This record gives sequence, structure tokens and C-alpha cells, in this order.
Amino acid sequence: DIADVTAVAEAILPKGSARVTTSVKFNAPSLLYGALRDYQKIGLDWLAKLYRKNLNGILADEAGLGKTVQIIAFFAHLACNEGNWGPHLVVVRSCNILKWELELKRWCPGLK
Amino acid sequence: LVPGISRPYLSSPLRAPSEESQDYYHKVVIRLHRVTQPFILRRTKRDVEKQLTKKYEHVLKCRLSNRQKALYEDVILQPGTQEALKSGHFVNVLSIL
Amino acid sequence: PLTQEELLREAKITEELNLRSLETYERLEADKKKQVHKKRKCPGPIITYHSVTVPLVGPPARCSRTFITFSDDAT
Repeated sequence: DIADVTAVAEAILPKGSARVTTSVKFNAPSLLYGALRDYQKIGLDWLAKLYRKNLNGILADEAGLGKTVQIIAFFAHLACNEGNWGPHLVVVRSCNILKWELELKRWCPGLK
Repeated sequence: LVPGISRPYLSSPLRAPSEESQDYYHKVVIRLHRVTQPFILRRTKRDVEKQLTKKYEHVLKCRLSNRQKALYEDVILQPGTQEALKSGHFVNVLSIL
Repeated sequence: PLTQEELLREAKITEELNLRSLETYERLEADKKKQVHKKRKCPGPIITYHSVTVPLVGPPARCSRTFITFSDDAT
């Protein structure tokens, strides 16, 4: 039943008024070039937990919070910690394709 | 969010809400929102402001020069400007501005 | 069928390749510095007057010394 999946998703939701006080000492993946902000690490951990539970999610962070960087970090985590080097598909606006490519090369140049 | 739902995507269970079905429609919408909310992670710039880059806006008050003052007063005191301001015609006011 | 070490080596190679590719946009610094701050000039005879601070021998004690350099033996 959908209620069970919703309960699991609610159990995966980061706790806290701002969802920024997470005890999970999530270390940035070694393949990611650069330093992630604390909220970006929290988003990355949430994405990793969603992947481990085979669940989907919606990232509704306000514009400019680095959602693309969060996705790049998620790919780096999948490659380093989950062994998921497989073909990933990203669908973006044509005006953002070059931006996404440049961000991927800047943050994780090791990915084809 | 949930691939493989027992109910097909194109077979919408709720048609246009009739007066008698508006309550049922509203309750189903509320329950659907509650079901979808745990899959949505939303954070605002205010919550992370303590970690955001800091934008500083500064207003610098500049004195009107003597030549600027003279021209400003001449334009304000021109009879045509007074007539345009008394008439209140929008385009004339915007031209003066 | 590949292992993690092979994937990491391929990732390093592709990282270098992407960095060179990315440098098509990001190599704003090195190329401009080497193109502007050239250490040579157009061909032909040149006479270089040069004067540098040199330390005195038996801030520190210093003196000024002049060198004159000629491009070719003919001049």
C-alpha cells in the first residue's frame, strides 16, 4: 500500500525545523572536487538514503542553493560508495545543458 | 514517485468537482498532498542564510552640485512645468520626472 | 566485468581529458599570461640597456650596475 511507502519516506525525511541539524557525519565523496556546504552534505545524505531504499524524491530547494552540485555529488557517491558507475540520464533544458556539463566537469571530472 | 500504481495514470478517479463532490475532491487533494510531501525536500534561503554568501547593498547620498542645483531649480520653476504639474497629465509629469 | 581499480584509473584518465576539455573555457590564466608576458620581441638587431640592483661585496648594502647587450656580432 502507498501508505507504507509514505511512512518510509517520512522516516527518511531529515528531522529539524530547518532540516539542517543532522547527526550524520557524511564525508564528501573522494571523487568530488571541492567542498560541499553543510546543507549540501545533508541533501546528499538524503539522496543516498533514498537510493538505498529504492525510493524517488523531489528536490525543491530554492533557486541558487546548488541543486545541480547536489546531483553531481550524488553521482560521485553512487560511483564511490555504491559502485553505481552505470549510465545515468539527466534531462535538462537546452539552455542548461552546457551549464550541467561544465558543472559536472568542474565538480567530478572523472565521470564520462 | 511510485512507478506501477494499481490505478492507471490516464484513468483519473476524480472528474470535475460537482457541488456535492467538492468536499470529496478537496479531501482527496489534501490526502494526495500529504502523501507527496515526504518525497519533497524544500529549503529556503532564510534557513541557510547563516551559510549563504552575504549580499551587501549600500546607498551613498550624493550632494547636488551648484550647477545641478541651478538647473534643477530652473526646471522646477519654469511656468510650463508649473502648468504641467497643475494639470496632472500623466505623460507630462513623467517627462518632467 | 571490470573492477573498481580499473574504473578508478579510467576515471583519472578521463578526469585529465575533461580538465583539458574544461580548460578550453577555464584556461583563462596560463595562456593569457604566457601570450602577454613574452620574453622576446620581433626579429632584427636590438641593443638592450639593462640596469639592476646588485648586492655589494667585499635592506642589505646594494649598488647599481649596468649591462649593455647586443643581438648580433655585426652590430
